[PDB]
Amino acid sequence: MEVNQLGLIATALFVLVPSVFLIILYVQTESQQK
Amino acid sequence: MEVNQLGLIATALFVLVPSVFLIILYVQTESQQK
Amino acid sequence: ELVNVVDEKLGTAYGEKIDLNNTNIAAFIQYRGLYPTLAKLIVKNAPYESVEDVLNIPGLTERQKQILRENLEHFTVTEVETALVEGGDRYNNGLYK
Amino acid sequence: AELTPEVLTVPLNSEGKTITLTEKQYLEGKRLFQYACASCHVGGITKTNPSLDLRTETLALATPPRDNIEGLVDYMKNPTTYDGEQEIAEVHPSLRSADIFPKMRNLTEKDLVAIAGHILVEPKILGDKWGGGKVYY
Amino acid sequence: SANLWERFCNWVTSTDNRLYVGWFGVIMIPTLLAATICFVIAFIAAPPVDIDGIREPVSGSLLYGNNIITGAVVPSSNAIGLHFYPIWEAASLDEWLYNGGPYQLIIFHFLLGASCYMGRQWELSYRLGMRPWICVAYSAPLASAFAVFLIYPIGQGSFSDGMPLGISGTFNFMIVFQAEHNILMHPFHQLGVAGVFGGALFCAMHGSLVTSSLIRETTETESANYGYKFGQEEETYNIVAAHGYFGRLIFQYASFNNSRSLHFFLAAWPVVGVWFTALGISTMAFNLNGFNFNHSVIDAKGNVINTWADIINRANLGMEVMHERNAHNFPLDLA
Amino acid sequence: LLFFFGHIWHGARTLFRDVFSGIDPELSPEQV
Amino acid sequence: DQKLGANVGSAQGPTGLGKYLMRSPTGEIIFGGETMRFWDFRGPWLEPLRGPNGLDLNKIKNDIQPWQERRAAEYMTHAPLGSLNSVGGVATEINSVNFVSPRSWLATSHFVLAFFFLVGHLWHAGRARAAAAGFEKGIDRESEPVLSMPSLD
Amino acid sequence: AIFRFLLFFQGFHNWTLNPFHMMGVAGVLGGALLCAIHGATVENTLFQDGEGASTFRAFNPTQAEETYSMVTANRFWSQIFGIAFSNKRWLHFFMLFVPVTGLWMSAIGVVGLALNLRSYDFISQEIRAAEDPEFETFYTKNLLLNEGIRAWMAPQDQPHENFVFPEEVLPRGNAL
Amino acid sequence: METLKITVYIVVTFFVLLFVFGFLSGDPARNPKRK
Amino acid sequence: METITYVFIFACIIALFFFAIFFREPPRITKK
Amino acid sequence: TLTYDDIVGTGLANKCPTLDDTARGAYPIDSSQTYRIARLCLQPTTFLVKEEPKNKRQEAEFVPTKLVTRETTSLDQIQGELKVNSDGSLTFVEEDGIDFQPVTVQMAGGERIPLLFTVKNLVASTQPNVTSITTSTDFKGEFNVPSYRTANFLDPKGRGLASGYDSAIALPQAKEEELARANVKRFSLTKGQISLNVAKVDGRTGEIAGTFESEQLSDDDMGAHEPHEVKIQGVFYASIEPA
Amino acid sequence: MEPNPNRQPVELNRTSLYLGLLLILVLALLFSSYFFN
Amino acid sequence: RMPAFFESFPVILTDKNGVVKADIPFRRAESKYSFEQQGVTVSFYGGELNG
Ligand SMILES: CCCCCCCCCCCCCCCCCC(=O)OC[C@H](CO[C@@H]1O[C@H](CO[C@@H]2O[C@H](CO)[C@H](O)[C@H](O)[C@H]2O)[C@H](O)[C@H](O)[C@H]1O)OC(=O)CCCCCCCCCCCCCCCCC
Ligand code: CLA
Ligand SMILES: CC(C)=CCC/C(C)=C/CC/C(C)=C/CC/C(C)=C/CC/C(C)=C/CC/C(C)=C/CC/C(C)=C/CC/C(C)=C/CC/C(C)=C/CC1=CC(=O)C(C)=C(C)C1=O
Ligand SMILES: CCCCCCCCCCCCCCCC(=O)OC[C@H](COC1O[C@H](CS(=O)(=O)O)[C@@H](O)[C@H](O)[C@H]1O)OC(=O)CCCCCCCCCCCCCCC
Ligand SMILES: CC1=C(\C=C/C(C)=C/C=C/C(C)=C/C=C/C=C(C)/C=C/C=C(C)/C=C/C2=C(C)CCCC2(C)C)C(C)(C)CCC1
Ligand SMILES: CCCCCCCCCCCCO[C@@H]1O[C@H](CO)[C@@H](O[C@H]2O[C@H](CO)[C@@H](O)[C@H](O)[C@H]2O)[C@H](O)[C@H]1O
Ligand SMILES: CCNc1nc(NC(C)(C)C)nc(SC)n1
Ligand SMILES: [Ca+2]
Ligand SMILES: [Cl-]
Ligand SMILES: [Fe+2]
Repeated sequence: MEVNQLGLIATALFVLVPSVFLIILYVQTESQQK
Repeated sequence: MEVNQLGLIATALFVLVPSVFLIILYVQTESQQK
Repeated sequence: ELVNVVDEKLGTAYGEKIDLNNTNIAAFIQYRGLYPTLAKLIVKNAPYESVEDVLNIPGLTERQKQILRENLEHFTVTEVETALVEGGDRYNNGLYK
Repeated sequence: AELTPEVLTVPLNSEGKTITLTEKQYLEGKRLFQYACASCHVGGITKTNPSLDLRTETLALATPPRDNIEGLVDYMKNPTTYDGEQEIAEVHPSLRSADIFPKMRNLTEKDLVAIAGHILVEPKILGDKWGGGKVYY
Repeated sequence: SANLWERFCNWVTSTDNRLYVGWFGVIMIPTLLAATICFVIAFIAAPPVDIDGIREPVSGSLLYGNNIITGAVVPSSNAIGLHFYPIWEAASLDEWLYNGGPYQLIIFHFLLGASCYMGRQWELSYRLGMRPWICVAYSAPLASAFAVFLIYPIGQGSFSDGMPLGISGTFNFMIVFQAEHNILMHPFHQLGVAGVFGGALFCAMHGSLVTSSLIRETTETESANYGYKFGQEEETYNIVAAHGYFGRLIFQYASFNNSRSLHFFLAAWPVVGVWFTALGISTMAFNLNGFNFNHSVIDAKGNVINTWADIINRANLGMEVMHERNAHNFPLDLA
Repeated sequence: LLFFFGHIWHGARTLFRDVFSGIDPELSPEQV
Repeated sequence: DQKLGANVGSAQGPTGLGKYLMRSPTGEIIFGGETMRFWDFRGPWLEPLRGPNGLDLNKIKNDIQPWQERRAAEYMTHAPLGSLNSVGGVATEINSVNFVSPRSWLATSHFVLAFFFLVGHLWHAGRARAAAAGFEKGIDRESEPVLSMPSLD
Repeated sequence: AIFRFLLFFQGFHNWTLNPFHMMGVAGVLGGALLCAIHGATVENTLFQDGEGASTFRAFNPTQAEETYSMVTANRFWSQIFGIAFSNKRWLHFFMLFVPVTGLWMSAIGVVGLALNLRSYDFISQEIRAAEDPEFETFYTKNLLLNEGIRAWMAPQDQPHENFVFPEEVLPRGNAL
Repeated sequence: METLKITVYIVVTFFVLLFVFGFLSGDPARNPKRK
Repeated sequence: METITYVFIFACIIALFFFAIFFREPPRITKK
Repeated sequence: TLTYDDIVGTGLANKCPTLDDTARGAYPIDSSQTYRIARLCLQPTTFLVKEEPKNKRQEAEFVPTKLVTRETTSLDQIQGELKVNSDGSLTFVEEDGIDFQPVTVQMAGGERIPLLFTVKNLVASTQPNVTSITTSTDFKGEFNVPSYRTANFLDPKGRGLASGYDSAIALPQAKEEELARANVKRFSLTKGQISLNVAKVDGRTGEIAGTFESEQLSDDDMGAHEPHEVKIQGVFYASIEPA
Repeated sequence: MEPNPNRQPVELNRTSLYLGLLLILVLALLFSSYFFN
Repeated sequence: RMPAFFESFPVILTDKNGVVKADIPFRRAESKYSFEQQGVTVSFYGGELNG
């Protein structure tokens, strides 16, 4: 339709970036010995 | 100019996704005890 | 309407015969004894209102006038076209072999 | 597919009479044509004035007619403009100007005849190639 | 102070610097920063350049409609030829950017620095007690930049004929070159591709032979790489097993067993080949071009019998006849 | 065409599982 | 073309720059075309046409001498363009005129020699410096210099 | 007969502008670098195991110690280039990878040229060139070189097509 | 603009001097052994 | 929009360069 | 007197000669003796480009601009007869000479404005009754301004007027009405106004000097876009002789 | 250099990952409409 | 017709025997077959432009 061109990328990075953040931590936590 | 609308998001995810991959590993490696 | 004056010129006498008012000088090399001397005079001597006016170039020796008379059937004449005359394009239009 | 004496039969003078060259003259002309012409007439064109070529038809409409042994020969001795209304021996190699164009000093009437024969024989073999330029290479 | 200058010279020359700023470096570091900084700005924001001196600006920067692949830094004007065009030679920058001034500022500083970069590849080797010659391997790629950025222009009479600084701009340099010199048909270029093809070939040979004949010291589920520690005494692969395999692939005497002779060959080949390729461009810079076999084979009557050499000429004419549309006014292309 | 490479890779890795990880000792070569 | 009645001084070429004569960057009148890059050429045959401002439109207009016309023609048809197998002309030319300017031969041969010699220089100089200090045959297994230097890390 | 294959691909497929051909060359060109660079690094980083100048004989065909200072090499490049190897096992695997990957990519590009699915043009560029006659990039320039290659070659290069291109239809710049 | 020329010139002289007076400073000396 | 994307990636590669040269894993000898 | 070498590279070659502060005399006209101009010369000093008042017609003025090309601006070697007229006036009529030079200037925005600074077919005139040429003896007249680029010029996509492509061959199945203007090349031809007002005479040698002001249109680029109005101010030098 | 003694390890449990993601995703479901506007 | 190989192709017109009778010229300077000089015309049969 007649939507915003950047809407897609704004929504994509809005989800990816912080999700990628959490995930990087959780996995580095999860793999800490003992 | 008269470029492709998806070009931006195609380039963004093409860089982010795999970079985010490596990074998740490196950090989880890096934080392994010993 | 925008039209390519040159491609349009090719639908007139120019395009069928040597145009005394537009056609480039080298065109005269396709008929006996017109090239060097006469072609220069013809071109050098501005436009013509009718093919015969060529017979009137000042100085033309009686023999030259003879030759000209012979080849008139190969000439015509049309409005002077700038795109074809400007730039001295009638002495060298950038075409060689 | 060969250079038969049939192909080496070119017009001698204006009154139709012909002459027949021999495989020796031909080659010899071809060699002489390279020695004193190719420089500027390579492949039948004319580098210092692309408007006039050596195509037989071009030489036919020349003035006087230069499309026969007699013609070309005269030319190589006393060159003129396409209308013949002006002698150019001063800026074109010729016998009457060998002091200025040394390459033309050796050249003897025998040689001039060969060069001339070559010019009429080439287009007979090459055809369109001989006259035109890079378009035909 | 043991003496400032005495000290300075000890630092510069110090082999304890993360990056060895040498004596050659003192010239390198600045020239290279100028070349790089000017380029990056040019490539991104420079305006159109009248490369062919015919007032027909070719814009080659990102902000002016180009993308990474098309964009480039355009060569100085042809109106300028081989004349020196330093910024202080222009009434204004506007004038300097229009005649392609940035190009010279870049090529000159780069070529200058890239040479010192060679001078440095020697110096450090000296301060470290290692044999020289590495810098001599780097003389090949350098001798090329030189050939493509300076010799060719000197030879041809203008910097506007030097290779542009961009992807597509380079393909242009190539396609046209071929048309005016028929390089593919020149011995030196061929030696060039032998060296490059060969190099990549050998690079793969060595690489595989060695990697395939490594002594086992790793687990089944452990990177085979860990089987090596920085600062080892003995070798990490069986060069005798390597030679054993390769000698059987072809035949023994046609295989290396001397690691030193192997590695000399490994370096000698590409460097020698590229040296010739660089001499090719530096040679065709004076119009001594490739073999011209046009209309060689002709038949019994005199007809011209074409060879692939001729099909190549047509493709070349297409390039000749179409490059620089509006720049020619006469029959022969002598420039 | 890409899968061909996979075949050549996995196949090799099956017929040389033993020598995977590296090789070892002796010096036999020319002399059956 | 001037003989065909063309006014060289005011002739306008495709780009609007001047088919036969144009101006150099500092104002002097020079020949037009790609030849604008060689406006620094000076030569016996061409000088008598030069004025205090470069090519003089009056001399060009009626002082051109025949010996010059044929000199220009000679030199035009003997430019230093040719192939390895000695076929004078442009790479797309035809066989016939076997010629390659002595200036091309000399210039190339000597650039190659000049070059390789610069490699020769680097090579023999690199050897001399290692020879002097004395390591042009290898790093002393025992005293390996690098091993006595702090880790840049 | 192979050079025309090259010229053809430029002229018809505008192959040089293909992402895969580029990777191709980056690999072959980059592979011929590792080759040269590694070779020289070894020959000028050698230990002295002989008393001669011609150090070739000084080599132990029978392993034992590393014949060149891997430790010195590391420091050299680490100071002149900033980056430097330090794991011969990787340095050598890298050498297999670079040129083999390059050629693989150059192949895919061609597998695509089979269907003529080339990387011929940039649409945004063409559109601006149509509307605006003063826009000129080194790209547009090239495409014109292609037109000439195709027009002047096609005739004697594709005989079965009995091509006849009148002199007037042949694209050509001024004078040439 | 005539200034920039001056400055550039100065700047290049500095470095070029630093360069000559550098190798002049007994460079052969600087190296592992024999000096 | 495109210009920005091209410059960004470039700027990212230069950043990488920096970290790679100045923040590599110090290369340690023998012990490992 | 300076030979060629005495000027080469100085830029001096692009400067019309000058008369000294002395030479402020007057040259006589026999009116019964034909005269000609052995050498007219025009040197630009400024190029002003009238700005388009945007949609809001508010009256537009001329603005200075930077010369992006270099010192290649001057017109020299102009020549023709300076016929005396019945009413005692003088009209110069050019025949031949370096009567045009392609100039390119930039603007506030960064826009390059190319023009074909010329005076081709000049027809300058003076006041009626002009027995002797005194300081400030106005010359005014028109000239022709031919298309910037000539018939053979090809655009980046191969399209041309006298030659080149017929259309946007890069877009084989696109609608054409929109591309019309850029595929069909038109050759523009227009008139120009100039006025040479004397400042220094020198009846002795018959060589007058002064300043000029001319107006003309700039390149319309084979008629792809509108031409800009240009004003040009500079100085001139003429050599009058009986002949 | 001396191993800086002011550093501690960082942690994110599985539940936090989930609570985190639930928030990111839903905010995205809430704002995408206005981004596409 | 346009062979698949060609991105762009010239307009050339020939009769049954394959003789070039008309075309669209590049350099008009010496065109012998311009649609203008030949009075080329076009007629349609069946379809939108039929008749
Ligand atoms: C890592 C280590 C790497 C080491 C690499 C080492 C590389 C070494 C390269 C060494 C030498 C290159 C030498 C070039 C010699 C050129 C000789 C020549 O130009 O001679 C020119 C002559 C003449 O050619 C003739 O030219 C002739 C005519 O010219 C003319 O003559 C006519 C009358 O006779 C007319 O007058 C005419 O107008 C006039 O132009 C005719 O046209 C003939 O038909 C034509 O055949 O040469 C011929 O015939 C030539 C036929 C030549 C075949 C040439 C192959 C050349 C180079 C190959 C390199 C291969 C590398 C492979 C590497 C593989 C793995 C590494
Ligand atoms: C570190 C080395 C270095 C080098 C080698 C160069 C070299 C060059 N630069 Mg550059 N530059 C540098 C650093 C360097 N630069 C830096 C850090 C900057 C930022 C300010 C610039 C900014 C810059 C600009 C903006 C420009 C250049 C340009 C140039 C070129 C100018 C040509 C010229 O006329 O000058 C050469 C001058 C000489 C050869 C004369 C020096 C002679 C010396 C050797 C002796 C003088 C005698 C002395 C008085 C006696 C000694 C007495 C003793 C007791 C002490 C040249 C190739 C120009 C260019 O690229 O044009 C295309 C240009 O426009 N440079
Ligand atoms: C705003 C602006 C300016 C924007 C853009 C500017 C611009 C034009 C950028 C262009 C960049 C670009 C996009 C290029 C396109 C080409 C490209 C990158 C393709 C990538 C994809 C590709 C080729 C995939 C597969 C093919 C492949 C594997 C290529 C590999 C290439 C590669 C990195 C090769 C290595 C080259 C190299 C320098 C290795 C050095 C190794 C090492 C330091 C040697 C020193 C050394 C030697 C020894 O022997 C020893 C013992 C030791 C110890 C030691 O240390
Ligand atoms: C007209 C010119 C104007 C110039 C102005 C600047 C003057 C000089 C220097 C200071 C400015 C900041 C420099 C940053 C240094 C650094 O990172 O290295 C820091 C290291 C650490 O050592 C080191 O640092 C030591 C001290 S400490 O770690 O700071 O305590 C110090 O004692 C030792 O000598 C030193 O080597 O320094 C070096 O090894 C020398 C580096 C030389 C510089 C390289 C230039 C290369 C250019 C390449 C081109 C490509 C890149 C393009 C990028 C745009
Ligand atoms: C559109 C936009 C934007 C965007 C942007 C971005 C997104 C960016 C990014 C950026 C980035 C992300 C960056 C980065 C950077 C980096 C850098 C800059 C680095 C550097 C480094 C260095 C410098 C190093 C060193 C060295 C080397 C490596 C080599 C040798 C030499 C030396 C030593 C020098 C903004 C927001 C602004 C706003 C407006 C709009
Ligand atoms: C045609 C033009 C020719 C122009 C020639 C101009 C020459 C100008 C100066 C010559 C100077 C010789 O200058 C002298 O060199 C010696 C090295 O040999 C320097 O001595 C230097 O090297 C040693 C190492 O060897 C350092 O520890 C010391 O700190 C350093 O200064 C002197 O400090 C310097 O003053
Ligand atoms: C040590 C393995 N043998 C070996 N032999 C050879 N021989 C040629 C001729 C390919 C250089 N090459 C290699 S790889 C550089 N290895
Ligand atoms: Ca505007
Ligand atoms: Cl152009
Ligand atoms: Fe190796």
